[PDB]
Amino acid sequence: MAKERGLISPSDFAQLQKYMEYSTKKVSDVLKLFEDGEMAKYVQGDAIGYEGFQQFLKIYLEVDNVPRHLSLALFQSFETGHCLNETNVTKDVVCLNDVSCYFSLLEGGRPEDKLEWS
Repeated sequence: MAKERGLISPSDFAQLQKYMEYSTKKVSDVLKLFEDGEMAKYVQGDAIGYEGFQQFLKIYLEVDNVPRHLSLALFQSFETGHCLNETNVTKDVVCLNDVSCYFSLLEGGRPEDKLEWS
């Protein structure tokens, strides 16, 4: 596992790290929450918006308030929804499976199928 190529500094990883360090929950646990759970009230099919994502960090880190700073670097990590012929970047959703993968690395690393940005 010799990847890496410049990602969220040790500042964001530290926060989330130190955060999950004390926590023992699972991303797959919160995932279902947003799937069938109540958190699914702010999910658009298989993609969730930015705001709705906030709740994730809430339950995820079981925090009572997550920093927008990290939330910003959080979304930047993984996104989706663009076009080289459209000036409407409204209601931006993101794949959970994608975030679930990235996050899976934090806790450890659960492979299954890597993506490709050809």
